[PDB]
Amino acid sequence: RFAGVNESGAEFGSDNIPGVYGTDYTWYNTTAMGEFISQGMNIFRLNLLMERLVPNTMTGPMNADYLGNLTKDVNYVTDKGAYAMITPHNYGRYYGNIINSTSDFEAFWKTVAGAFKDNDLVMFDTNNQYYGMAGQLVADLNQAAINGIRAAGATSQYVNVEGNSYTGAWTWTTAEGTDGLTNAQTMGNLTDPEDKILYHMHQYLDSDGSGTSSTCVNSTIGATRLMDATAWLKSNNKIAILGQYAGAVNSVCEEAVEGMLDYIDENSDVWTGAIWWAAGPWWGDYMFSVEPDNGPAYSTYDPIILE
Amino acid sequence: RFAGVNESGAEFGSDNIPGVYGTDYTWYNTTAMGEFISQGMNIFRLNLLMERLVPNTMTGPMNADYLGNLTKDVNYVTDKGAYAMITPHNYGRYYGNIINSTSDFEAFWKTVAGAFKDNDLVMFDTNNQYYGMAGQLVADLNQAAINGIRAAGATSQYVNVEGNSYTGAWTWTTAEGTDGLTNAQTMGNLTDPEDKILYHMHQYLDSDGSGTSSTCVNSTIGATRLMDATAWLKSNNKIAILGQYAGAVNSVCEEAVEGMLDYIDENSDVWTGAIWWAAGPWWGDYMFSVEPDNGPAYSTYDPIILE
Amino acid sequence: RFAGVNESGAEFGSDNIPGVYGTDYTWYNTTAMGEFISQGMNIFRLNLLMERLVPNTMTGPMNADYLGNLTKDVNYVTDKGAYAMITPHNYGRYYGNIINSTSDFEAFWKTVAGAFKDNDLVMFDTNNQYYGMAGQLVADLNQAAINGIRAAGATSQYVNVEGNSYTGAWTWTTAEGTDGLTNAQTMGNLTDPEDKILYHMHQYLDSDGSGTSSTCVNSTIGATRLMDATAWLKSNNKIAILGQYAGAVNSVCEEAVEGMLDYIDENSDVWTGAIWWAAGPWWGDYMFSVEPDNGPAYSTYDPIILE
Amino acid sequence: RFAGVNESGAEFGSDNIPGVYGTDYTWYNTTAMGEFISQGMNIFRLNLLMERLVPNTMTGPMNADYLGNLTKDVNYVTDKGAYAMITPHNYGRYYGNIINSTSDFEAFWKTVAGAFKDNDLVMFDTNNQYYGMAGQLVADLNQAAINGIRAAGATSQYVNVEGNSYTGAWTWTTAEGTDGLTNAQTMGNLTDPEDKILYHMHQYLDSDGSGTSSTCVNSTIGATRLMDATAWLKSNNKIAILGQYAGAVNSVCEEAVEGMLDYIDENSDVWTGAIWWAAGPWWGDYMFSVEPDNGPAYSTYDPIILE
Ligand SMILES: OC[C@H]1O[C@@H](O[C@H]2[C@H](O)[C@@H](O)[C@H](O[C@H]3[C@H](O)[C@@H](O)[C@H](O[C@H]4[C@H](O)[C@@H](O)[C@H](O)O[C@@H]4CO)O[C@@H]3CO)O[C@@H]2CO)[C@H](O)[C@@H](O)[C@@H]1O
Ligand SMILES: OC[C@H]1O[C@@H](O[C@H]2[C@H](O)[C@@H](O)[C@H](O[C@H]3[C@H](O)[C@@H](O)[C@H](O[C@H]4[C@H](O)[C@@H](O)[C@H](O)O[C@@H]4CO)O[C@@H]3CO)O[C@@H]2CO)[C@H](O)[C@@H](O)[C@@H]1O
Ligand SMILES: OC[C@H]1O[C@@H](O[C@H]2[C@H](O)[C@@H](O)[C@H](O[C@H]3[C@H](O)[C@@H](O)[C@H](O[C@H]4[C@H](O)[C@@H](O)[C@H](O)O[C@@H]4CO)O[C@@H]3CO)O[C@@H]2CO)[C@H](O)[C@@H](O)[C@@H]1O
Ligand SMILES: OC[C@H]1O[C@@H](O[C@H]2[C@H](O)[C@@H](O)[C@H](O[C@H]3[C@H](O)[C@@H](O)[C@H](O[C@H]4[C@H](O)[C@@H](O)[C@H](O)O[C@@H]4CO)O[C@@H]3CO)O[C@@H]2CO)[C@H](O)[C@@H](O)[C@@H]1O
Ligand SMILES: OC[C@H]1O[C@@H](O[C@H]2[C@H](O)[C@@H](O)[C@H](O[C@H]3[C@H](O)[C@@H](O)[C@H](O[C@H]4[C@H](O)[C@@H](O)[C@H](O)O[C@@H]4CO)O[C@@H]3CO)O[C@@H]2CO)[C@H](O)[C@@H](O)[C@@H]1O
Ligand SMILES: OC[C@H]1O[C@@H](O[C@H]2[C@H](O)[C@@H](O)[C@H](O[C@H]3[C@H](O)[C@@H](O)[C@H](O[C@H]4[C@H](O)[C@@H](O)[C@H](O)O[C@@H]4CO)O[C@@H]3CO)O[C@@H]2CO)[C@H](O)[C@@H](O)[C@@H]1O
Ligand SMILES: *[C@@H]1O[C@H](CO)[C@@H](O)[C@H](O)[C@H]1NC(C)=O
Ligand SMILES: *[C@@H]1O[C@H](CO)[C@@H](O)[C@H](O)[C@H]1NC(C)=O
Ligand SMILES: *[C@@H]1O[C@H](CO)[C@@H](O)[C@H](O)[C@H]1NC(C)=O
Ligand SMILES: *[C@@H]1O[C@H](CO)[C@@H](O)[C@H](O)[C@H]1NC(C)=O
Ligand SMILES: *[C@@H]1O[C@H](CO)[C@@H](O)[C@H](O)[C@H]1NC(C)=O
Ligand SMILES: *[C@@H]1O[C@H](CO)[C@@H](O)[C@H](O)[C@H]1NC(C)=O
Ligand SMILES: *[C@@H]1O[C@H](CO)[C@@H](O)[C@H](O)[C@H]1NC(C)=O
Ligand SMILES: *[C@@H]1O[C@H](CO)[C@@H](O)[C@H](O)[C@H]1NC(C)=O
Ligand SMILES: *[C@@H]1O[C@H](CO)[C@@H](O)[C@H](O)[C@H]1NC(C)=O
Ligand SMILES: *[C@@H]1O[C@H](CO)[C@@H](O)[C@H](O)[C@H]1NC(C)=O
Ligand SMILES: *[C@@H]1O[C@H](CO)[C@@H](O)[C@H](O)[C@H]1NC(C)=O
Ligand SMILES: *[C@@H]1O[C@H](CO)[C@@H](O)[C@H](O)[C@H]1NC(C)=O
Ligand SMILES: *[C@@H]1O[C@H](CO)[C@@H](O)[C@H](O)[C@H]1NC(C)=O
Ligand SMILES: *[C@@H]1O[C@H](CO)[C@@H](O)[C@H](O)[C@H]1NC(C)=O
Ligand SMILES: *[C@@H]1O[C@H](CO)[C@@H](O)[C@H](O)[C@H]1NC(C)=O
Ligand SMILES: *[C@@H]1O[C@H](CO)[C@@H](O)[C@H](O)[C@H]1NC(C)=O
Ligand SMILES: *[C@@H]1O[C@H](CO)[C@@H](O)[C@H](O)[C@H]1NC(C)=O
Repeated sequence: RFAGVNESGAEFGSDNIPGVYGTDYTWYNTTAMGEFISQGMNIFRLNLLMERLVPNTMTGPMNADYLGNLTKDVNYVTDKGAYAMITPHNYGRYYGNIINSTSDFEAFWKTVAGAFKDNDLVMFDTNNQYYGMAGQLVADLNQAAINGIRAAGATSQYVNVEGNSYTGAWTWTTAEGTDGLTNAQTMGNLTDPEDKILYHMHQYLDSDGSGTSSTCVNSTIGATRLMDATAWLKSNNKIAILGQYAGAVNSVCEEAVEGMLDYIDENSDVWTGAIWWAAGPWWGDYMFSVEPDNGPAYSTYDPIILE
Repeated sequence: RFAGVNESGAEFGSDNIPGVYGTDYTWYNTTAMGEFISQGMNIFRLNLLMERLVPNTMTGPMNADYLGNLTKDVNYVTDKGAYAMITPHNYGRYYGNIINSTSDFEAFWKTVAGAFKDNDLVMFDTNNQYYGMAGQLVADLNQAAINGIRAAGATSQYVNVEGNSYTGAWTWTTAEGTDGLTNAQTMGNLTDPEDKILYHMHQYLDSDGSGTSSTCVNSTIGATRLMDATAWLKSNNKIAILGQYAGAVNSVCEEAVEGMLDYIDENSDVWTGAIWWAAGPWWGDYMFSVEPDNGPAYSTYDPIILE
Repeated sequence: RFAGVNESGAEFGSDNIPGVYGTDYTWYNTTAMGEFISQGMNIFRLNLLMERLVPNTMTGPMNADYLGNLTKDVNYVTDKGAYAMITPHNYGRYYGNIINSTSDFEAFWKTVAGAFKDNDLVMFDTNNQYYGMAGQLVADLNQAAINGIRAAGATSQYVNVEGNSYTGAWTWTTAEGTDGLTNAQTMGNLTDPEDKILYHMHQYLDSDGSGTSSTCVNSTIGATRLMDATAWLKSNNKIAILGQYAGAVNSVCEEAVEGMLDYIDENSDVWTGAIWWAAGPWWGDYMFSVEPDNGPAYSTYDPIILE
Repeated sequence: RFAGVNESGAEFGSDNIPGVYGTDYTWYNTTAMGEFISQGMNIFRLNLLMERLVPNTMTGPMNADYLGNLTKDVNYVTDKGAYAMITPHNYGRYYGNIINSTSDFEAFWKTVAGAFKDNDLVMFDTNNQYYGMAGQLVADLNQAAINGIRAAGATSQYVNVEGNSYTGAWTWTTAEGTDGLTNAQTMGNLTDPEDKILYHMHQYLDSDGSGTSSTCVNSTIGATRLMDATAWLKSNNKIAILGQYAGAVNSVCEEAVEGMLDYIDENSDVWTGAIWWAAGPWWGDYMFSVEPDNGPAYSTYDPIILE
């Protein structure tokens, strides 16, 4: 049901907060996004920075200029019938410190979700790639995000919940948090009064699953890396989405990507779709970029994403 | 919609204030302007000096002789259906000092607009090429100019707003004022009770975009230099006009001018036209002069402007 | 709302079709209308002949020279913000024959309106002073004209609809067509998808209301002749304009004219204004000419029109 | 050389004849006129209505109360050495109807001039601003007034004679009466056995010379608008006074008024002075009121009148 791209740029220059628009970060190219929608993609994951959207304190007001831009780009996507996922690209951290106030995190999500409560083509993504924290805390932070989003009256939207350890699909049942707990051990019991939780997992294809290398391990590394997570999803009657994945321009990465997408299809009772990492107007010759006018990966993987 | 020429001559000799009409400065050749109007040009940017139009203090009265000459040239253009844009050619400075009193600047513009409030073919250009100031001040000055012009009851006219750093298109998003701010971040904020703001940018084709050299960088320098500004104008839902541009009599410059005007036409949702620099009766063999009886550039670029 | 003058002269020499410009007919003195607009008049009823605008057959093309002059005068007026009413001074006849083809009449008006569809200060005036026909036919012709005007895409302009029997206000409810039917019986049912129908009546002040004698019956003859139509307009929720009226230069006429305009003022809920008959450059010493440079009625009635 | 103001107020509320003193009209503030006199002004044009001084028929007796008040104000002015102009503010009409009986007009003026025959500081002003009449009849009425004034034995007073078309100076040789004759063609053969005829013209400075707009055409409009009349006065060996003129309180009007007053000085061989319109006690905020305590024009133009 979901096939699309990440939009990355509004979280750029994370070293400069708030940073300057047009120098440190940018918002997304709606012309490109419209082309993607015309070709048939129906989801765009819009990445942003917590500290730019709500400066200083998570319980604070929203910056008007940053929120309007977020809203402009969101409306463009949803006005044309595609889903817009709102993703604070913060790794579970605020101003560089692990978010450990669930009360504060809930307040932040009530604030944000309030701004989009009536848009049923919006999705909320609680935080991009929690890492290096207690497994229990990561679960509690997802739950606090759900609480805040629903408390704001946003009841039609799916909430993407992300695991610890960069929410990696291949390590769902193995990677351990600072408390010794895995994602499989802590993420299952999340509850939602609207029962629209989407488990949100990421999967890269190089040795360490980081996406640093342009070398994919082998032609089947993708599908085989989703198997453990797939079993867990079925076992616990959950559904999921692959929020980030990519491979470089070579024949082994291409096959591995095609195979992993084929697998999501054969297991589409638990997998709902996949979102490429990534699009955006400031990527230059980034090896994973599918931005249309200059993304080096566009010509190869645009057709594959369309299936 | 708009295609025409600058008229420059009444701002000449700006080291002599008030100077002597006929010796330091002159007004414009209406016979040549009528010829241009017959060929089909429909805008004339009439340059002048703030200090000659309102001497001593910019809250003061208008010099009758200078204002009378200005009105005569304006009425000649507008009686024949072409636009006449009134351009204080002052770089954001009055008697050589940066204009830092937005109150005073609003009063100047209420004074001037008052003299043309019922001519709906008049354009108001807040000031030619602000440079070397704060970006916020330049924006605030443009705003104070809009406020003054409307307060005078001049409600039908477009107000041309010019940015800092010589309002260059190619640097709209990168060049910084004395406060590190760029035109992009500061100039969007402007509002107009009559929603008739026209962003007014200039584009030269030599290496430093100063128009000093007869050599244009290459055959595609114009179009490629309008791209950044064009993105900004679409993203921010604004419209603009290229108020100054030129190239010299050689094949590379000529091809460069053609390419940038073709680009303007392709992107005519945001670009409304372009005004050549320049015409006028005292240019002699100035490389960029398209004055009909005299201008080395007339035979080459007059046809190109007409399209 | 509307206060102005007829312009008469392009329909002169009705006995010579096509006739010769400058011999049989003329167009209007823009300098004269410019003065009227300075004074505050905001409507000019521009009279012409259908046969000179659309020669030979009502379905045909327009005559370019006659159309060119009409658009010149129209544009001069509307460019200064006044309304220009376009009026075929044809009495319901075409080449002297009563117009029976509602199909051709609609085609004629679609052609004419097309040339002015985007000028939202034009008004269309279906035909001057129908007379000697069936009441129902006059209504049908007015409806056909409305249909054609709207079908040409002229949706912003008022359509002035004129009744039978010289569209006299004083006989609106009494004078019968050749079918025994009055204007009040037949003109109520006119429809317009833009809801911009302006009922267009005329009122002279001599015994037989023909406006051919300089004697006005008495000092209140004007307002009293309007009361029957005023009641019909209120009872039928229509609005109207007095497209022609005149008194001669004498005290009883002057008083009678003021009293009627005063009446129109007090009944402005249904009377939108009044248009004097007439201005124009070829009237000489016509009893009713308010042409400034030589109209005998100017000094008396110019101030009265302005209120 | 005469320099002073109009007194206007006893002619107010001209729609109520006789009207009620203190409700419809008033007489003048002698204390304010004494002030004007001590500053050096030496002429006061006292406006009234024929019908309130001589009711019912022009051959009738005077109204004691209205005459008594006129006599009070006249005597206050002349007892301090200043001239008092007696001016019926009637536009050549009696009870609203144009005066056709030169016999009655002469009788009216004989009656009025008798009440003042020995006061050699009074002037008589045959009627204010004839308009819309035959030029020959306006001349005949001025002669009849002269004839009646002298027949009364009032042989020392100047008789101010006013032309047709609002006795406008700028139209003296161009505006035609209903008989096709101008003031220049008809006003030149008036005779006086005492040879004290003063030609009495009016000049406002707005576009249509109506004196009803606060905008003056330009800084020289007053002087240029008097030159046709000056050449006529010089060539026909007549002398004149400008019995009404005014500008609003704005820089253009101020210069126009000043320049016209210098023109009169430079042409004092034919122009004897100028009377401002206007002073008086019920003007309130009238744009031309030079009434001391109340008049918005007093501060600016009081000094200008005094020279
Ligand atoms: O491009 C015109 C614009 O550029 C501005 O400078 C840009 C640099 O051109 C650009 O290289 C840089 O982009 C960085 C970005 O800052 C990082 O935040 C981002 O980090 C990526 C990371 O590299 C990926 O591996 C990971 O997967 O994702 C994160 C993002 O979530 O990497 C990119 C690309 O290397 O950003 C600069 C601005 O911050 C100029 O300043 C401006 O003037 C120009 O107009
Ligand atoms: O996914 C995109 C995300 O990646 C981040 O990079 C992460 C990888 O996501 C993550 O998988 C990787 O995990 C490493 C881990 O750090 C090592 O400690 C562990 O080492 C294993 C070893 O492989 C075993 O052989 C040995 O027996 O045990 C040790 C552990 O005891 O290996 C895993 C992967 O195999 O770490 C990466 C970062 O270091 C990026 O940083 C981020 O930017 C991307 O968005
Ligand atoms: O022409 C007869 C007239 O000449 C007067 O002297 C003239 C010079 O002849 C004329 O060259 C000179 O023109 C200068 C002008 O002073 C500068 O202000 C102007 O600056 C230009 C600049 O050169 C351009 O590169 C830039 O794009 O624009 C600015 C203007 O905005 O440059 C011109 C040409 O170099 O002006 C003199 C008067 O000021 C005589 O005095 C007189 O007697 C003669 O009748
Ligand atoms: O446009 C008509 C107007 O031009 C004026 O001439 C201006 C140019 O318009 C302006 O673009 C140019 O700007 C220079 C700037 O001063 C330099 O500091 C800068 O140098 C860059 C360098 O290129 C980079 O490599 C490095 O990073 O440092 C700096 C960036 O910080 O380069 C630009 C060149 O584009 O300056 C000209 C002179 O002021 C005319 O003066 C005026 O008369 C014309 O009307
Ligand atoms: O002779 C000079 C000039 O005249 C042109 O024709 C003029 C007529 O001179 C002028 O009287 C006439 O004014 C008409 C107007 O056209 C009608 O719209 C209006 O209709 C009358 C109708 O004529 C009467 O018979 C009838 O009873 O009623 C209506 C009004 O209720 O009446 C006015 C006058 O009252 O306009 C003509 C031009 O349109 C000649 O064409 C030209 O050649 C001559 O040089
Ligand atoms: O003040 C107390 C008094 O007021 C009476 O009401 C007065 C109004 O106060 C007064 O403003 C109004 O004045 C009119 C006057 O009626 C008109 O006749 C006169 O016409 C002017 C015209 O405005 C000029 O444009 C033209 O040039 O000249 C003529 C004059 O010749 O205009 C003035 C102002 O518009 O008159 C009212 C009375 O008639 C009260 O009724 C009374 O009770 C109060 O005590
Ligand atoms: C925006 O996307 C369109 C469509 O791919 C592309 O043509 C255009 O160049 C992009 N704009 C920028 C500024 O990158
Ligand atoms: C986007 O951000 C810029 C800079 O902060 C701001 O000026 C602009 O108004 C924003 N856009 C919207 C739609 O708010
Ligand atoms: C969370 O971080 C706080 C700092 O805000 C610190 O006291 C401690 O590490 C944690 N406290 C709680 C209550 O979780
Ligand atoms: C691909 O690599 C993974 C991880 O090393 C391994 O489990 C899998 O068997 C490999 N597949 C093939 C076909 O070599
Ligand atoms: C004015 O322009 C005309 C037409 O281009 C030209 O012939 C004439 O020489 C010019 N006059 C001057 C003084 O430059
Ligand atoms: C233009 O200025 C000159 C120099 O003072 C002056 O003589 C001339 O009158 C002015 N022209 C107009 C139309 O005012
Ligand atoms: C404007 O500039 C002058 C110096 O150039 C400075 O003294 C003054 O305080 C400034 N005004 C403001 C409001 O900053
Ligand atoms: C921005 O614009 C608003 C309204 O146009 C104005 O009140 C404000 O002072 C401006 N300032 C900045 C920094 O944008
Ligand atoms: C022209 O020069 C500019 C600046 O050096 C460059 O960006 C552009 O690519 C050049 N165009 C061509 C066709 O080489
Ligand atoms: C045109 O109108 C002007 C303004 O009233 C007038 O002065 C002029 O005489 C008219 N021209 C003709 C040819 O009637
Ligand atoms: C007006 O009509 C005359 C006669 O045909 C023609 O010469 C002239 O070009 C016309 N004017 C316009 C503006 O079409
Ligand atoms: C129009 O009216 C009737 C149709 O009912 C017909 O007899 C008459 O001849 C027609 N006349 C013209 C001029 O069309
Ligand atoms: C004016 O004349 C009309 C028609 O004869 C008449 O109905 C009306 O009563 C007259 N008015 C007066 C006041 O006699
Ligand atoms: C009469 O004039 C005097 C002197 O200007 C002034 O003080 C007083 O208010 C005036 N009275 C009236 C009723 O206008
Ligand atoms: C002025 O008129 C009033 C009202 O009729 C009257 O009472 C008063 O006596 C008159 N004044 C003089 C001096 O006659
Ligand atoms: C006299 O007044 C009558 C109105 O009763 C008018 O018709 C006439 O024109 C006037 N005088 C002359 C000489 O015509
Ligand atoms: C002032 O206006 C008059 C009338 O339009 C005109 O004749 C005269 O030339 C104008 N004066 C100036 C200096 O423009």
